[PDB]
Amino acid sequence: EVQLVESGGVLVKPGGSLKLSCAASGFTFSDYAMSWVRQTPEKRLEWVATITDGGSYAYYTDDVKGRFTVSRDNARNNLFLQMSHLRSEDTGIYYCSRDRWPYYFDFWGRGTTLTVSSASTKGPSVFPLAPSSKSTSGGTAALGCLVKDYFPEPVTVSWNSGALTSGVHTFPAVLQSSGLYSLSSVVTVPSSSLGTQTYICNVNHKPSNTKVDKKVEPKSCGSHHHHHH
Amino acid sequence: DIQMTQSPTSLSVSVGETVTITCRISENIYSNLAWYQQKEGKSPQLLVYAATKLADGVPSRFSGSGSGTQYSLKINSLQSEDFGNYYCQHFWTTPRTFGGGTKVEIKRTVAAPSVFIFPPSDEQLKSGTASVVCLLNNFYPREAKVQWKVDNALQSGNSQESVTEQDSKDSTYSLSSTLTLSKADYEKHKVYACEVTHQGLSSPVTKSFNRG
Repeated sequence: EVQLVESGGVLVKPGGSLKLSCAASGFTFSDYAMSWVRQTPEKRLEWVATITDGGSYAYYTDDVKGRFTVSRDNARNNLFLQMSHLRSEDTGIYYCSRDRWPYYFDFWGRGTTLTVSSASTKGPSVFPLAPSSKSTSGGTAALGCLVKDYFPEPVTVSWNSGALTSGVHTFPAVLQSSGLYSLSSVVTVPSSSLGTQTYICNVNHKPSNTKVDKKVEPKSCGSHHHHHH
Repeated sequence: DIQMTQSPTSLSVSVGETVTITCRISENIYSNLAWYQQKEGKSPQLLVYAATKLADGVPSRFSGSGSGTQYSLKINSLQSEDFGNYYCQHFWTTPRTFGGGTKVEIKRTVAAPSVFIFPPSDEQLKSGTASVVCLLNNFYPREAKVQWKVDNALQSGNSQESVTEQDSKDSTYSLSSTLTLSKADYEKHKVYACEVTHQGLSSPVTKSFNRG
């Protein structure tokens, strides 16, 4: 199957540089023009640059002329976007695409997020949302991870290294008044098998290069040292 | 310059129904048009190109028509997986540009949320902060009110919430709300409660725990 997988996607100081990469597979790479299309702040799709199939010719949208260079390695099925003089308006999600040049874009990659900002990157802390009698009903239990205090977006969350996708809700993040992001990822599973299944949320904040894995299990409530207030 | 109007900007329509989305252009572009679906987070998908040509792997309930300055995308019987944003794109002159979008919502019957509360992890409390999470799962329509109550006192200013996009299988929404307190403020109250209102609920639903 066709596959376009971007890399890069970090914080950059205003005025700085960055190389985005795209690995292509599942078709004859050198047969196709290749493009970057970005999803701007507003949520509008905007073509950026296109390199013809041979890497000979390159085309750019006015706003990035003289600042960005698109190139390709036909020996390895790689597409690059070299960016210098980054400015705040360049912040967005950058999709590698297969370009039926002049015309339309018939395959797109997952996207990579470029945040232009003078803030520091910060990785998240990850906390369990343990299933308990407060998250159970109808034989079904909800559990999750709370992913707190990271910048910039995004964090990606998976469960059990990708082997669990059903019943998962990963919520849009909220911007805390610290300027740091927060989000939760939950899943609802059978109560029955909370003693046999192990559930691990996998948190990847690529902009900070931090991965965190966190087992989420039922927590036994009682304690020999305890009081009532 | 070359610009487009997409219309409607927003639609809400039931499964099995017929939806037309229209793209009107400022010049005649001689059928040099394409259509795309994008769901939140996820990457765009080509639907239709050259105004009338169905892209491969696209269900045949999609089709496109029109010419000159008037183009249309028609979904024959809408399916729950056809939620998201739809965009037109011209390729008449340079640059190729994109329309503003039509957001498509799947209308369905009412579903009450299931409500779940989570006390702070013991690991977080050791760091000095107490996040309390209230979860509203799989409801419709989107509108849902969360009220935080601490020792029966109406809270305000210490929570934030957010809604998912629409579910591609059941067309419901889910919502997560977090109440944030210092550890010290957390230890001075007993009852932490989440009070939920929705069109699908006659009386409100309260999930609560005692710190213990």
